Amino acid sequence: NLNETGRVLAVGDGIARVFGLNNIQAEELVEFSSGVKGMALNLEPGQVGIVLFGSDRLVKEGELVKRTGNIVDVPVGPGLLGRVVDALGNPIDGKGPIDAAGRSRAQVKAPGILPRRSVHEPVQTGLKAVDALVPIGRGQRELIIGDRQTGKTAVALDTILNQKRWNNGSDESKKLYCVYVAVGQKRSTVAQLVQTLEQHDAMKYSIIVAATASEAAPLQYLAPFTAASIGEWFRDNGKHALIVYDDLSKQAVAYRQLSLLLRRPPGREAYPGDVFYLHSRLLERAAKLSEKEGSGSLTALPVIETQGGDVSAYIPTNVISITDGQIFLEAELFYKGIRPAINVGLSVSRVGSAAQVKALKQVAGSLKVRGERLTQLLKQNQYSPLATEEQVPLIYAGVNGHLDGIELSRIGEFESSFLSYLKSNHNELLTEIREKGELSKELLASLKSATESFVATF
Amino acid sequence: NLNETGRVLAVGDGIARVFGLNNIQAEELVEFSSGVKGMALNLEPGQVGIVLFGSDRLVKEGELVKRTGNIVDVPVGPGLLGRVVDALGNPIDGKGPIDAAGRSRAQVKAPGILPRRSVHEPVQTGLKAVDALVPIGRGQRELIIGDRQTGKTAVALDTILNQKRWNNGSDESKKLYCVYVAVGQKRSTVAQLVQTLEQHDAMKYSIIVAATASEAAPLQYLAPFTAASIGEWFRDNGKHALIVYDDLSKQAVAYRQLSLLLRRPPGREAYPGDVFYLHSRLLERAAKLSEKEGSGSLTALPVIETQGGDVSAYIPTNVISITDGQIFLEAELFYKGIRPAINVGLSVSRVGSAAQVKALKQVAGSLKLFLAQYREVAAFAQFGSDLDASTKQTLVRGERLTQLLKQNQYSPLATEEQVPLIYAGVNGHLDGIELSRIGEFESSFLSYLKSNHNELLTEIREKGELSKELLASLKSATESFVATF
Amino acid sequence: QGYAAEISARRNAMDNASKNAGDMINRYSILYNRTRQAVITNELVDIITGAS
Amino acid sequence: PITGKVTAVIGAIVDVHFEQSELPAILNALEIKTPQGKLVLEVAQHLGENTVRTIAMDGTEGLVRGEKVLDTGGPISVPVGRETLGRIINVIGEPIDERGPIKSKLRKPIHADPPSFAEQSTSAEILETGIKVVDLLAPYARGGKIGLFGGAGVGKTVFIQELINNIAKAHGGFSVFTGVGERTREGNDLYREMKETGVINLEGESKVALVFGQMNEPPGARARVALTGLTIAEYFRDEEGQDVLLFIDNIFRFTQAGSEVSALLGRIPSAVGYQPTLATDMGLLQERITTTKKGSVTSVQAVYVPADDLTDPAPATTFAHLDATTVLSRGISELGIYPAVDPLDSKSRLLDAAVVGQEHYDVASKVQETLQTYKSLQDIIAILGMDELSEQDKLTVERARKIQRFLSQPFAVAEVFTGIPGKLVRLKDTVASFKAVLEGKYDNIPEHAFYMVGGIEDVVAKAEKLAAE
Ligand SMILES: Nc1ncnc2c1ncn2[C@@H]1O[C@H](COP(=O)(O)OP(=O)(O)OP(=O)(O)O)[C@@H](O)[C@H]1O
Ligand SMILES: Nc1ncnc2c1ncn2[C@@H]1O[C@H](COP(=O)(O)OP(=O)(O)OP(=O)(O)O)[C@@H](O)[C@H]1O
Ligand SMILES: [Mg+2]
Ligand SMILES: [Mg+2]
Repeated sequence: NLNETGRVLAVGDGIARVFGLNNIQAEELVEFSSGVKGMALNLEPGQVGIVLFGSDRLVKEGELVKRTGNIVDVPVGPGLLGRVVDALGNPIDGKGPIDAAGRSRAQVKAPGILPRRSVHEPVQTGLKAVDALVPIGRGQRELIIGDRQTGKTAVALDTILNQKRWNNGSDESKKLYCVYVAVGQKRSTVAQLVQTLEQHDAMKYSIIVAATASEAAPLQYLAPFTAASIGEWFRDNGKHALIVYDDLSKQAVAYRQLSLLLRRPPGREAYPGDVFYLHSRLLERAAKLSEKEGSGSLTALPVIETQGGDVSAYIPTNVISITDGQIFLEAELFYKGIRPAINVGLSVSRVGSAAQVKALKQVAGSLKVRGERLTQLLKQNQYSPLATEEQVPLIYAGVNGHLDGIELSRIGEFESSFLSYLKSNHNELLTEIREKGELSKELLASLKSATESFVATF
Repeated sequence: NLNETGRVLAVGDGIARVFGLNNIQAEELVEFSSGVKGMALNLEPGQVGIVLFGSDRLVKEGELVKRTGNIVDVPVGPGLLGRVVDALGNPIDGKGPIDAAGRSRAQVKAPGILPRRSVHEPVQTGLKAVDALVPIGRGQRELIIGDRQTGKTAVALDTILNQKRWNNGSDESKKLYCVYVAVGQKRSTVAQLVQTLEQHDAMKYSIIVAATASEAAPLQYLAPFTAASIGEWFRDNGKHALIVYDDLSKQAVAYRQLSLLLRRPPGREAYPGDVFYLHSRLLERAAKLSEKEGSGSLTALPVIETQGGDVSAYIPTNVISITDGQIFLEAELFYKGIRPAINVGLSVSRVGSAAQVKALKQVAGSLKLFLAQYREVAAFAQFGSDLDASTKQTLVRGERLTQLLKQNQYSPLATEEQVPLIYAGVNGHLDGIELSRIGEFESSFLSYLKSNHNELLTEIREKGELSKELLASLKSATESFVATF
Repeated sequence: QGYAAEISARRNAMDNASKNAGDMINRYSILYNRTRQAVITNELVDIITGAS
Repeated sequence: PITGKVTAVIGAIVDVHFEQSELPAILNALEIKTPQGKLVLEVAQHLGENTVRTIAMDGTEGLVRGEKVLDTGGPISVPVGRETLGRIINVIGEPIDERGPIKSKLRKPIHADPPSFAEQSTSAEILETGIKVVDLLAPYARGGKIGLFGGAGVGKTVFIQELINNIAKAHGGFSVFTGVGERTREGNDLYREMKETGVINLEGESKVALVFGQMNEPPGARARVALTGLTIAEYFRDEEGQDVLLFIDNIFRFTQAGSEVSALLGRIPSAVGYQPTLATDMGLLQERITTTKKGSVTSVQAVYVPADDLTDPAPATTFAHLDATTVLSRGISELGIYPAVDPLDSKSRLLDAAVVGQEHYDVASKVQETLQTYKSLQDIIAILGMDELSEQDKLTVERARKIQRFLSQPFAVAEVFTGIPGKLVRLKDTVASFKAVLEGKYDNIPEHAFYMVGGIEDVVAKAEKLAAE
């Protein structure tokens, strides 16, 4: 029965040429006898071309291929929370099976113009510099771009860790579930990231999709689209999701591999012409929806590695064109001890103040010897996220001038000694700045009474 | 009979496609009816790709091709001494046939880890700039690199000419037989090179393997490997051989042509993928063997022509990575009258310092440092009196040293004549002599020691190392000369 | 005193100048390598498309 | 066994036809019973018409069309175990030391599948080497990748031999060396040096297994030697439960051999000229070097950098995996501080307060700051003289120079050349000693008492020996 079955004519370079499968759909998933899965990428008369989601050793000429009857799809639902899953949705943590709420295609279009809404509610990263100068909104695409060993992963991991104070609260609309797509990363780094999230309890609300460097290039290619289809469930059912891609440069490399092995002519930087389409249909899915759809949102934080610190490269420029901003982490600052190494100059969030908390826009007065202590204050330890009721005073004391009189090496100790005192004595103001979110001028004066006192007491 | 014979289907540029020849071996030599012969580099399911050692004009569609049953091989032995041979071992010097002591394939495996031995014997070039600062050991691979007309052929040829001090002796262990692989060179240049060799009587211990620019690309590809197979006879019979490839860049070009006409997929710089496996397979057949194998050796001096002196190029990078050192000849020093134009800063021997002659090592150890300091101060020199005395001394020494290391071509000097001069220099005895007269000094000094202190030269070369007492006698003779010079 | 001062200010000035030259070299050493990679890639794209 | 026939020979690529319609799987090993030793071919593609395209591990000269070929029924299998110790193996697993067969009872395939996500180590940890500079300022990761930089004169081979000895004494773990695409003369130098040092002992218990591909071998061989050494290391891991070092020299040659094989197989070259499969080919190797509940394989990799460009695709993909770097410099050797590790250009991701601890991190940071400031004033120190400094800067320089020569260490392997007794220095002792130096508790001891002593307890005795002198 050649209609639903086929036989391999050839196999090589991760691509398999199969006879039959007459009734096969384009982009359909197929199962070889060896259990290895494939995708029907190109259909020709009398032969079908199938990309292999696995090592080509598993396929031999003459072997039977069967239709699974379904486009490339991934399981979706809340049962995935706390799990690690491969690009195709098979569990790899060994904790057991996935209690899927349904299945959703990998390649699905982004929502159009009408369903969307303006991004107006913040993604609180816990990092002074981002929350204060380059805010990230729910529904935005914000690129973290940098060189190797520059803090890229730590920013997104802190954004994930900080949400626990809301994901625990009963208010369903403030919660932000997290997805982390490790493309090209070593299984060891991913296992350590998972243990870090678990020991900070951040795993209750995080999903990890891992297509490691030992994974065949098709799976690295596919993982982001399935991670997006997982976030799109929270989006489409009224819930808020955040997706970190670490990193798209290696997805691009994998797509270059898959293409060049299919004899697809190389373009610039040997990349195929459709790399822009590889990323655009991935990142456009990050959208903030209207109350007609249910007010969901998917926030995309793609990561890019820049060779030699050059942002003029092809893939970086493409993702800068797609995205709504960039956080450029510069190695010169990292070595100098400025961590996180936010280049506030090249960094920009083109939605900007709309998402920022009213408190911080009121306080900061567009922060973009005094400036040196301000920089020292923006420095932040890893895995040490701060709340907005804590960030507001820190920016307050530096913008209004209080900190200029304190020794430079001692600023890091003011931060610790001030917020403790403000907590030990003045929690009322913190509660107001937290609950109301916008400072009344009388609370502006209360904060002045607090700072002009503590600076003197330090 | 389509096993032993075949028919040509197509003839392109230096390439032919043949039906039949089922039983043919890869890399086998075949003869066309017209007498032209070629080698079967591509075996396909129903045709054979044969590269021709001659003009396409001699092959036509429908022509019969007959196999020899012989993989491409070259004659070997001592009968080749004094001959000029093509890449396949046919004599072109016009003299009679070669009394080969056997035959050996071109592509043959280099000797492995176990049978080799540390390079411990000197290849005396007779060029002061080399024996003293970048020494070559018997078993080494040493790249002569530099732009056109910078002295490469001259370095190699002076090394060849010098060995007549030994190849006429009876000690078979010190002789060094020589092979010159002229690849892509003009035929007239090879003719006058042969003449230069015959004038100095060097030919009787030299072999010239010539694949000139007008000869087909396959022969330029093959010639280095057949010269290697010739030297390997000496290596394997307990004898010592030196092979000078002039030059391998043109071999890489020949291989590129050969492969692109065969339509093999190219890589960087239009070169095929495995050019590294061409030059390594050629070079690291050079080796010094263990006693279990007769303790022979084969020494390789490959030449690479670098355009604009850039070593970033693909083939130069590969050869620099394959070899045990490099001798860098710079045009900037050549047209300033320095000859040989050896850049002491970029040149390096990672092996030969163990092989160097002790008499020379003792005296020249500090020449590296003095020259490295001169190479810095040279920029400040033109200013004048403003310079400190601790730098004026450097500027005084390094000038005499650079004028010492230069020498005229076809004049290679014995170690017994080299060590006294490096001694006079490093010990600053030449400082009292005008820089314009150093050549008069050297030529005079040799005559004095030879005429009034011969016992010391005799001892230097009989022992190879300077006793406590010989250094003193050399100081005495050097000073007594410089004073009365 | 003016002669001494101008010599000292001609020794510090050229120091700053040489260090700025070093920084410019360290930038052009990245620009060069990028152009090298681009040139090789494109020469080989041309060769491959000719060979296809 | 299942028999086939050759149909094409194009360089290192050979096509074999299998009429029986029982074809060999990809990456399987076919072998042809040629004179002068049998030749192994590795299946790279299935082209159709029962034809398989393969890459040859040895020169294809002399092959006729119609030559018989046998399927070995699996990938290239190599011997494993104690028997491989003190022996030289080629990619296809044969002895090239000419001391006879490797009579191992087991043979394992080199194309193993790396451990699952569920089997990785959940947290990083340090492989204490016994070398002060590494263990303090750039510690090596257990199961990690370590890149060793530097050429001649910088003592690379002695560093490797000392790592082998220290691991074999402290951790009981054997070692494997793979020479990937390097010079044959240097491998013979390494073999004789190892025989003299004592890491190879033909009449006793050897510590290191040698796998030697080299430039003379076709690109298809160079592309696979590393997997053979990796399989020996993995066998020492999973069966014997050891922590096993895997030296690779050089990795760029693995990448280059992959590019050559890709070019020959017809694949379209990518960026500056490497194979499109670069990242995945590097990963399949590197991600097998990892820690598991049975043990750990830790890799020390020589990393050549083309055109000094740390951004050439090969360096970039290699560095993406490396967990540590160790730079051996001619400049530090000119100062006489063997083993010449630059304490400032070397780095490690595992030098974080979470992994090593604050007791360690504070000492390491303070030491690097001391040396960085000393270097930052290492010119005016000569112009104005050490007396013209501030007294605090003067004290920092006195600490810096003392530390700089305290990072020196005598190696037990080099005893047969240097004549000095060699020592281990444990991690506790190193950290405590450098803390004691940072606190100034041994300021009053002259600099030379820190040169090649070991720990501070020996700085004491050497100060007493100078006092006697
Ligand atoms: N905000 C921070 N403050 C201080 N140190 C940090 C901070 N963020 C990260 N680090 C440290 O710097 C290192 C940076 O690693 P990071 O998480 O940035 O990897 P990456 O840059 O995302 O990925 P790769 O390094 O592979 O390109 C880590 O070892 C971490 O301990
Ligand atoms: N040591 C020397 N002293 C004087 N002249 C020299 C010396 N060495 C080389 N020359 C001269 O420089 C020229 C060098 O040609 P040579 O035989 O070295 O070929 P080459 O430098 O390899 O040039 P090409 O690349 O064209 O072969 C000759 O004219 C020769 O006379
Ligand atoms: Mg990262
Ligand atoms: Mg010449």
